[PDB]
Amino acid sequence: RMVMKLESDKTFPIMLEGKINGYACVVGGKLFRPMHVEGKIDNDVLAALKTKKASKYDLEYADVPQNMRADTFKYTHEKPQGYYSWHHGAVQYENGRFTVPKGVGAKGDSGRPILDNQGRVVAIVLGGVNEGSRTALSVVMWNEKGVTVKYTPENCEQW
Amino acid sequence: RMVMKLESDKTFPIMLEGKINGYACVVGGKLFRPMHVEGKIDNDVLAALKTKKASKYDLEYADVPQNMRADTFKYTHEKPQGYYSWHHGAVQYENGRFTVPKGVGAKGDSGRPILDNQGRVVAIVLGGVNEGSRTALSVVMWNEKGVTVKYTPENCEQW
Amino acid sequence: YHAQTFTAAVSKTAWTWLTSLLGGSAVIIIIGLVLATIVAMYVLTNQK
Repeated sequence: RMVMKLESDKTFPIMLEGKINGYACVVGGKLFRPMHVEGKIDNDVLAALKTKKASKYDLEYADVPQNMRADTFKYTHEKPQGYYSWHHGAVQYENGRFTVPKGVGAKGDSGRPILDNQGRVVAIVLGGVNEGSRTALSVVMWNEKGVTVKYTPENCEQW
Repeated sequence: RMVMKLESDKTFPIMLEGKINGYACVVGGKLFRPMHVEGKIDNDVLAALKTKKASKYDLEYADVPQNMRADTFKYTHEKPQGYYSWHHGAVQYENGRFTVPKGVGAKGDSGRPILDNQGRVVAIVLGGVNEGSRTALSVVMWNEKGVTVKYTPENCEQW
Repeated sequence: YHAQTFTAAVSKTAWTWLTSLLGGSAVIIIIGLVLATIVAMYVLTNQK
């Protein structure tokens, strides 16, 4: 069940001195890479792309080539309450916030697209923090009008 | 199998160089053929029929004689999401765009009509651009007001 | 006993004809451009 959402080769790792510190994901014909993650994408064709920064929303976007547009994630403007699928495990949406079990998400777990129960991306998580006894994720989603609203919990911890 | 048996003889190839280079279709009482196809219609009565140029929409349209108005394709203004019948195979309408699997469609296939599962024409193609694993189509369809919106992807290869 | 200019003896009525013909030349062009822009916007709005 949960294993039917990890066969997505369209995600790409970021290499820094042979180590992993982040993931660059392609959605809707555009490649998104977290800004705070330093390194180079393993794929040469995507690495050669020149990206335009966006400091406020904390990610850089680039336009993928025509031949790569076919195999790409699909975004969703609706985020119904409740269950969601992620590579690390289940995630749960309550009151506009994504939450995960304890210890899920750490150094090198940013840029991960949070898939839906249908099998298409609804948002991209850039970091998570655990306040009190609950863990929340800083994540950028997409509104119905397409304004790319970002929700970030207070005192957010990177990655 | 299910997509190929939807065969209609209303389409007519255009003959020049003694080879097939495109198809012209009679829809709703009008004969449509693209710019890029040269030659005469196989049907002599339509071959001798005068055509009016519409270069910016890329289709010559001709008024069919009143006798032949009885047997013609039925135009459609609604485009529900999902797969549609075609001469070759299923064509997916997604995100307001018609797409076909890899390799399907090449030169000499321009002008063929995309129908629906009901059995009536919903659009007609003029060219196709290969986006990778899935190929997008340059196609013109019909709206509820009959404004004839034309969808032409970027740098589309002309069939 | 004086000095003349190139526009000295045009007189008001010749000014009227020259302005109406040249101004009317520009007015119809402006109308054409306005109509072209309006129909271009209308066509772009017709795109679904």
